[PDB]
Amino acid sequence: VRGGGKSGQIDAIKLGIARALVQYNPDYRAKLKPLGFLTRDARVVERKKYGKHKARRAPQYSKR
Amino acid sequence: GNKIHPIGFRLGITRDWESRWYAGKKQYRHLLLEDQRIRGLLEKELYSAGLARVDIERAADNVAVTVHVAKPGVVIGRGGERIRVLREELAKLTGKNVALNVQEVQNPNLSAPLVAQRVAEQIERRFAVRRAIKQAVQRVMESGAKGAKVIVSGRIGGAEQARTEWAAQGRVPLHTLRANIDYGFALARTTYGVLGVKAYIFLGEV
Amino acid sequence: ARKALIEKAKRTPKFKVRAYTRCVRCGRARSVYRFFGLCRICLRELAHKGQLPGVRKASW
Amino acid sequence: GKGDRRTRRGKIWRGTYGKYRPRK
Amino acid sequence: PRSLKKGVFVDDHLLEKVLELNAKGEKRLIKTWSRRSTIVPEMVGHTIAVYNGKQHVPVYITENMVGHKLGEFAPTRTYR
Amino acid sequence: KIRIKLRGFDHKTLDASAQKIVEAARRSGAQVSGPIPLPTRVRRFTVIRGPFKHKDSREHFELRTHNRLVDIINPNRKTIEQLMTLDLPTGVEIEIKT
RNA sequence: CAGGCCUUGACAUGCUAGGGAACCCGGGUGAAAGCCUGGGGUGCCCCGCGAGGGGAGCCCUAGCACAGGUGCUGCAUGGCCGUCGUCAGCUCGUGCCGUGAGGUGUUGGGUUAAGUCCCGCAACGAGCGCAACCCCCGCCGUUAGUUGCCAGCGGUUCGGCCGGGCACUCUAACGGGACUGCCCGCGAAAGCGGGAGGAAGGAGGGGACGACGUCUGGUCAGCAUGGCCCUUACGGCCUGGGCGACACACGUGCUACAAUGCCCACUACAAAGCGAUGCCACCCGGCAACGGGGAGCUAAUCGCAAAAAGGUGGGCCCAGUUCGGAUUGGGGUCUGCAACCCGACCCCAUGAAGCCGGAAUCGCUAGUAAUCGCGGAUCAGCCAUGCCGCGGUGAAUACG
Ligand SMILES: [K+]
Ligand SMILES: [K+]
Ligand SMILES: [K+]
Ligand SMILES: [Mg+2]
Ligand SMILES: [Mg+2]
Ligand SMILES: [Mg+2]
Ligand SMILES: [Mg+2]
Ligand SMILES: [Mg+2]
Ligand SMILES: [Mg+2]
Ligand SMILES: [Mg+2]
Ligand SMILES: [Mg+2]
Ligand SMILES: [Mg+2]
Ligand SMILES: [Mg+2]
Ligand SMILES: [Mg+2]
Ligand SMILES: [Mg+2]
Ligand SMILES: [Mg+2]
Ligand SMILES: [Mg+2]
Ligand SMILES: [Mg+2]
Ligand SMILES: [Mg+2]
Ligand SMILES: [Mg+2]
Ligand SMILES: [Mg+2]
Ligand SMILES: [Mg+2]
Ligand SMILES: [Mg+2]
Ligand SMILES: [Mg+2]
Ligand SMILES: [Mg+2]
Ligand SMILES: [Mg+2]
Ligand SMILES: [Mg+2]
Ligand SMILES: [Mg+2]
Ligand SMILES: [Mg+2]
Ligand SMILES: [Mg+2]
Ligand SMILES: [Mg+2]
Ligand SMILES: [Mg+2]
Ligand SMILES: [Mg+2]
Ligand SMILES: [Mg+2]
Ligand SMILES: [Mg+2]
Ligand SMILES: [Mg+2]
Ligand SMILES: [Mg+2]
Ligand SMILES: [Mg+2]
Ligand SMILES: [Zn+2]
Repeated sequence: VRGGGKSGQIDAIKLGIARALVQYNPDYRAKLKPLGFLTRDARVVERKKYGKHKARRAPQYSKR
Repeated sequence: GNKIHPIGFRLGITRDWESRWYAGKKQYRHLLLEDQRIRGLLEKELYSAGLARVDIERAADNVAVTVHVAKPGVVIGRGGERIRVLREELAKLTGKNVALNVQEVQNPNLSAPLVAQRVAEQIERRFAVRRAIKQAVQRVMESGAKGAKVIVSGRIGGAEQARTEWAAQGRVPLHTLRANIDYGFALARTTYGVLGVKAYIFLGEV
Repeated sequence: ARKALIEKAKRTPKFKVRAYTRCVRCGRARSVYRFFGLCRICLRELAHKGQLPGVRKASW
Repeated sequence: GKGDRRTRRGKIWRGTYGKYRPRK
Repeated sequence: PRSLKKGVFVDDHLLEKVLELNAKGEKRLIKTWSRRSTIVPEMVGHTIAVYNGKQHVPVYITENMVGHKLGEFAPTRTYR
Repeated sequence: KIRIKLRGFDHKTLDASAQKIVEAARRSGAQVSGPIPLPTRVRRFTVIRGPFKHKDSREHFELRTHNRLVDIINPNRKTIEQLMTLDLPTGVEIEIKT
């Protein structure tokens, strides 16, 4: 395992295990899907935009 | 005050750079000040020729400098009397044994910079703005084209209060990348200040 | 950006800690990049034109 | 805290090294 | 927590103008603009007129005020 | 052992041009070490969009320097014929190391 | 700003004249600019045997044409930007209706993030906007192995170090994929609500994109520019000072007030970037900043570089405290011509307010908020806690 952080890896491990476990026996997909271990979590650090302190978090405006 | 440059917005796509060449962090700036100075003289000189674009390529001390013009005549000169002066005048500024082509513009009425210059001139000639605009669009819209548009800045007819006249035809979908809209700006000095002409010519599609 | 100050080119500072980039295109002396010798403004302009090889509109 | 020159964090935050935060 | 290093800076404008006054006994006053210069012993017992940026302020240099710099005695700003 | 790195701004030219050197050897040299990618070094420029003030606008520009390897093991003497002066790119640079 | 100085200029194009070519090294006074001055030096053309004569380039003086103004006017202006607002809207052509301004289209019913689409309709169609073509992220493939690994197997100096393999990871080019396509229910359609299969499901996330126009919005100090105005100065040089002032008031922030916490040990997991006269491994001196010496990099190959929060162990036991690190003495290191005004960074000593903040008020709906650290531009250095990016950990709630 490489890249990221230990909790990200923990989920990566979660994929391989279920992905290999399927190649081994394809009849295993039918039980893994219901709990979707076969899905790749697409949630990823959203980019930082300009004008914003950090993507969404906007600066604070005073007595407008 | 919005809207990005149509060219800058379409560089990676329908529209290529006017300078192709790799450099390192040590020469890039130099091969720019110069590369720019090339456009500096050529612009002041080959004016009457009506120079649309001024591509420039480079290599190990090599230079392309392909100059695109409507009337290549004024460029070259008597047999070749001028394209020699302005090449020796060129290589004088930059000792790089520089080439120097002279491409010809097929129908200058599809060359936004030209169309702009045209309208710009007419304005310094105390002409009627609205007309030129309507004409310009026509000339361009007639020489084929799937759309066209022209925008003269303000202070129209020396009128105290600046305005903005434009008018256009066909399509000019500035938001679509897969378009190809030659854009061309031309200034217009006067007795009562500057004016800014802008030109758009929607040529192709995919 | 009074010509008298675009003398910067001197390179005859008498003390090198007096040198100072200064945009080659607009004389700008306040937001001049190194890699271009151009200020933040001039850079935006020519970049749009496409007179800066490679320099494209960044997005991601 | 991130503002105490003489702490591990003090150095890190201020991005420096010294007695309280040696270079490995 | 002041500092500088090894080489104590002083402008030779007045240095080779302060000691030059010693090889003749003494003198009276010295018009200077260099407040950048560190006060050293060969000045003790002198009077250096430093510049504010407007006028020259007389400064009878003394024993203790050695390690300091001329500027420290020529107050720049004016307040209430 | 012919190492030739290919660095440029255009990933199309520096790519086609790169596959020019690949065939100009596949007719007179080792199967070559094929065309190797090599991470791109992106340079970003961020500027306030308009002149004077408005510090919250800004536009982003990048200069992508792409790279390549090629590398022809087996210093074939017959390859330098096809790989001498048979180029075409315009914005590409080439480093040769044996 | 004060003071010392230049005034055809620091920079363009030219000009008629006394004169010496060019440009190299000097010395006086000087704070520096300046100013006075000393030699070195006679090249290039057409004449002349030669002394020398007239011209070219250059520079020098005196007088010109003129330079120069970040001097005024952003309501004379260009350009670029901000704003309502990524709001879903603004229009045209022809027809039709009105004496006319104008109306119809664009209204209406369903629907959508949307003037999105459907169905209606005296309207039929179009532009500019929406969307879509471009970039990034999520799955797989193909091409490619000086970056990947016993996946395997062979030697261990146990270091993917060797051998040699590309399969993996990855790198980066090019393609595959999602279409309400399939199933059920509703509908007249468009399109809803569910199910399957899938990495991904109904714009899958996040970007670049911001219509006709509105603020006589912003910028003459980026630049460009019309018109006024100054020209021994509102132009120019320099040294020094000021932009850093401090009875006060406000905005944006940083660090906190602590035990879910703070220290010290020891250990593990990232991404993006940057690196010639620059990253600087390693070793040695020093508590240290830093200094010496010195390998490697021309950079998936070397370096910045420790990620930090986390984990394991130990200390502190609720105190203004082992919380907090302001302020103030010291002694130093660096950069730099030079750190008084007015630089960071070490080290010793100081150890201030602060026990979570009135009235008010800000942000954010998911890898978001919150929290942790990393890089870069500019840059000698730096006053960055700024800004633009990066990746760890990772919530709460939305009746309406
Ligand atoms: K904290
Ligand atoms: K206005
Ligand atoms: K206090
Ligand atoms: Mg984050
Ligand atoms: Mg456009
Ligand atoms: Mg100017
Ligand atoms: Mg500086
Ligand atoms: Mg600068
Ligand atoms: Mg503490
Ligand atoms: Mg010194
Ligand atoms: Mg003779
Ligand atoms: Mg205005
Ligand atoms: Mg304006
Ligand atoms: Mg104003
Ligand atoms: Mg009509
Ligand atoms: Mg009526
Ligand atoms: Mg009628
Ligand atoms: Mg109508
Ligand atoms: Mg209606
Ligand atoms: Mg529409
Ligand atoms: Mg794959
Ligand atoms: Mg259906
Ligand atoms: Mg769009
Ligand atoms: Mg106004
Ligand atoms: Mg206003
Ligand atoms: Mg305005
Ligand atoms: Mg200020
Ligand atoms: Mg905070
Ligand atoms: Mg707590
Ligand atoms: Mg050491
Ligand atoms: Mg030591
Ligand atoms: Mg200082
Ligand atoms: Mg307490
Ligand atoms: Mg929202
Ligand atoms: Mg930082
Ligand atoms: Mg810096
Ligand atoms: Mg400070
Ligand atoms: Mg910082
Ligand atoms: Zn500039």
